[PDB]
Amino acid sequence: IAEPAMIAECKTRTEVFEISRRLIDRTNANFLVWPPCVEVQRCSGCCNNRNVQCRPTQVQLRPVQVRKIEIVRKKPIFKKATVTLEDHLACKCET
Amino acid sequence: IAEPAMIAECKTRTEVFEISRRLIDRTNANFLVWPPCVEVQRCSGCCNNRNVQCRPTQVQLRPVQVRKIEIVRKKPIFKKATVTLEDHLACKCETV
Amino acid sequence: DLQLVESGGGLVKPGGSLRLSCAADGWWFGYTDMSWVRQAPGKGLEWVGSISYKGGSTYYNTKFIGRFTISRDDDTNTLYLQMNSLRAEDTAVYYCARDDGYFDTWGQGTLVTVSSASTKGPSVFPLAPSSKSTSGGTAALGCLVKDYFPEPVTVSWNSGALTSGVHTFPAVLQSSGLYSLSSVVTVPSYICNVNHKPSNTKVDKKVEP
Amino acid sequence: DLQLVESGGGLVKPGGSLRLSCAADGWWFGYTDMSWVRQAPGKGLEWVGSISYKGGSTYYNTKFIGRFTISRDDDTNTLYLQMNSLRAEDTAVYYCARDDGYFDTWGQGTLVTVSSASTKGPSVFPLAPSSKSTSGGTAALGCLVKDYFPEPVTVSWNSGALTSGVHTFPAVLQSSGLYSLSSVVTVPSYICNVNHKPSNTKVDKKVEP
Amino acid sequence: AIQMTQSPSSLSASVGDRVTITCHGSYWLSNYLAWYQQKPGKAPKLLIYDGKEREHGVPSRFSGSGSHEDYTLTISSLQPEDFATYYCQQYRYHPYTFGQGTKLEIKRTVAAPSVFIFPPSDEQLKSGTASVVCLLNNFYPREAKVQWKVDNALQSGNSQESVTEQDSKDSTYSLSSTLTLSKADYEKHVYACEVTHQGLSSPVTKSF
Amino acid sequence: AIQMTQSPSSLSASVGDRVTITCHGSYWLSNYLAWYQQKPGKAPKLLIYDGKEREHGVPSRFSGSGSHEDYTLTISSLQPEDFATYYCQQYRYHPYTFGQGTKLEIKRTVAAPSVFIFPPSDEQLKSGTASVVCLLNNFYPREAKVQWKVDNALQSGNSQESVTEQDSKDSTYSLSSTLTLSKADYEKHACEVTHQGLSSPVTKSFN
Repeated sequence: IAEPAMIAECKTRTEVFEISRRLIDRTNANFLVWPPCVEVQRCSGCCNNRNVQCRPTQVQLRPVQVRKIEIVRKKPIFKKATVTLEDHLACKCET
Repeated sequence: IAEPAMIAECKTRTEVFEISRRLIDRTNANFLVWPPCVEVQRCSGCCNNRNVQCRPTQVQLRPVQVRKIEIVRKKPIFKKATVTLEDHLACKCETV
Repeated sequence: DLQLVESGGGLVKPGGSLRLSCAADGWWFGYTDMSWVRQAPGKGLEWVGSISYKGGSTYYNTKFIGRFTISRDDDTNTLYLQMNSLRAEDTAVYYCARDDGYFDTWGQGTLVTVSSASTKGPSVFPLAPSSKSTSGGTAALGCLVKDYFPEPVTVSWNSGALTSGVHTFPAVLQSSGLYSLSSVVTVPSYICNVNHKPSNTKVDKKVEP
Repeated sequence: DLQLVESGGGLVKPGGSLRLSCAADGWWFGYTDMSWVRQAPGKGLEWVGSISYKGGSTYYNTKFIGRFTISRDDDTNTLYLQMNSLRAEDTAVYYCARDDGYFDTWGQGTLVTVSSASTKGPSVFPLAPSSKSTSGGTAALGCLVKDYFPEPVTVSWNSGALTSGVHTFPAVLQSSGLYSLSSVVTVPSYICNVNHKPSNTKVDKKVEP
Repeated sequence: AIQMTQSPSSLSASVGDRVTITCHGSYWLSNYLAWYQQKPGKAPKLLIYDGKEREHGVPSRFSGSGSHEDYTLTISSLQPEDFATYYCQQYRYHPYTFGQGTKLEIKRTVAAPSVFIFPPSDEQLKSGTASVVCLLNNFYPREAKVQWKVDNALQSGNSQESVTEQDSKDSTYSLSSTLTLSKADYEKHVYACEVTHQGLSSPVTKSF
Repeated sequence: AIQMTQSPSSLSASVGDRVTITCHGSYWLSNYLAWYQQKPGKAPKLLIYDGKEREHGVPSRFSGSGSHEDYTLTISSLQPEDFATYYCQQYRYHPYTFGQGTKLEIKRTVAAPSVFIFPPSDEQLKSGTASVVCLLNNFYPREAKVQWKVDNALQSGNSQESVTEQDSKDSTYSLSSTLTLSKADYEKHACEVTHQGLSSPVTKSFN
């Protein structure tokens, strides 16, 4: 027997972001990345008022080091690479 | 700048599920739902070993009551409606 | 279920005027008729009035047609009740409610006290255990909330960490024109949290043999 | 950075045999050559051997060609070192490392002790403050970790809630054939956490005056 | 308006009984009626609507019926937590109109109170008033008589009693009575409270 | 193999100094060399690789150079937290080969120890043994002489000392010395420190 639904409020929530090919190299997508994905903070959730989307008031940029593993034809190469993560830190319902 | 990247582990994480039209009524979906979305638990995250996807070991079904607001070509109608939520409670890295 | 929370009530001199607001979680508010219902202390429920879906129409109980205006803000999901030329008759808890014929959603209500008497916060005294109270394996202790006006006064024990063993008596109106209330708790042989919104009094009184 | 954790070490009778494993977070392990490097107590670093990307090839330091086999599990992301006909020469910390010419990622290492002597856990005695330790506006206390074998023994204070004021001395090998170590802390005028993996001893010893 | 006439105004009913409350309208209503339960202090909870429809989460025992002018709430197997005040509401025509209400008490075996007495706080006698409190704990039925006595003197007038609503499981009442005195008068004189109740062979007293 | 010859074997250097460590190979290496720093107890940390490339997160002051046979680590402005042992590693040909290492001590103003003494635990004398401990706290340089005699003359042989590695900021040493006795011997009947930072030998004792 059912119970009463609670709205997902507009706040920052831990999400999983996958680190794609295009973020380091479009021209040659014949390589890999470690780790393959990282945690981030994003705004998500619904708004109580009509015609207000949940959106971020404050975004933090956070650069992070990963490894690019190029299959250089037959042989692995390990390069370091930095990627910049966009973290949301606060949310507001806005028009 | 930089600092060292941490893998998103395979575990259950709070996500926001939107409650769609098709879930209560496809026939000319001319109506609304309150609340419009609910929190759920899902598996997400990457696996350390090669060729292991992150997947749920234990899923819990959770029915929840909402309201369906039909624009009856003029006037609002408030019906109660139940939807069933699929919550993940544990994850494991499992083979392809 | 759906939330509603009334505010705007308190103490008001006779002949005075007052606005009540009732706020609703959620945009559902914009899609429903909304009623107000009142109820005097120790008396029956009395419909005050309603307002239609889009604002299209307003409806009132005759006893009230002159004095009250129902107004609605579809953005804030707030319902409003404007009250003028108030008298002792109007001392009541006023409810917000979701009108669909049959009122399936209620606020908790807001107490309007119509009176030309001074607001005053309570003094909190301890009712301490002894021979008298320790009686049997269990003992009785409490606090006396004295000489306040108007109602209401909420009481908690150890901030809600002690819930079940409580007995909060309705306040009695003293000959003075002020209220006095007792809250007591049973424990095996200890701070009451007193909140008196109208006077912005909040007291945390330890009770000690 | 990338993680690596060696295990498989401990105490081993001469002539004996032993397998070390070194585990790596992450599938990156499958895409790199991997080396082992050793280093005897109070001596220099010595390459042990390496293994190629796909398992294609193995490579060894001559001193070792007869005795050691490097093996690799690309599923578990584990590197393995098989060691036979061990002697005192082999008493060392053994490192796992990521071979790309230049070893940018290291395990912490695993201590192999080659000896035909009895494992034994420590007795923990207090070095208590008084007069001579209260010295300045500052006092000296500690614990004595005595008569253990083999190395190593880790020490924490109040489970890591006291970190900075610590001084953990290297153990001295007694005439007995057992190790004795002192850890001391400075505090203004208190439990050491002793962990001795090889004997599955863990002690929490309070020190007081 | 249409006049709603609920009956009866009040009643006691033992745990388990079947109970019927009736609502009668001045005109024909066509099931534009609903039933509310309302605990002491709290908002009304909707039980039945459209005459006979139960609301989600309303126990099976609550039952709506009626047609035309005459309508009925039936509680089938009365539970101690059903003590409340019940209302009907017409909504066939504006204005909405309710009944005058039915105050339901649960009725049970006699139980005599436990009696405790509280001296005034010294911290309160600093303010120069003295308030003495007598506590009767968990009794039934409601009717009791507290009488204050300082030395031999029945104190007449300066006592005030308040009484809890019925317990949700235990269906007992609890009562507090407060004698107020000047600090002076208090310091003049033993203090006692003498309880008279059907569940007592003869009047119990508590004093210091 | 190719033999790596690091120099010098060991050295002291004052805070701020420029320091050079040199590594020489038996054959021409072509920058297939790297430099490691390694603190006491811990794994090696890679500093320079490919002869001259700094690793991400390695301070600016560490500098790689060399060609052919002869290679150099240069620490430009020596910091107290640079105390370590440094190694070079060839990787032009298998087998990989390292240098014998350079143990770097930070050198600083003389500082004399604070001396404390510990009786044996009664709880330890319950077992067969009495162990007495003398503590010298935060001194420089390393060289000190502890000598035992407790309600007694000179105990020769039954003492053992251990010495911390240098402090990461303060660059001092700390030392513990343990005289061991039978419970009996203990019940039958001081530690005397000699150090350049002392006018004359300090003693600490209980009786």
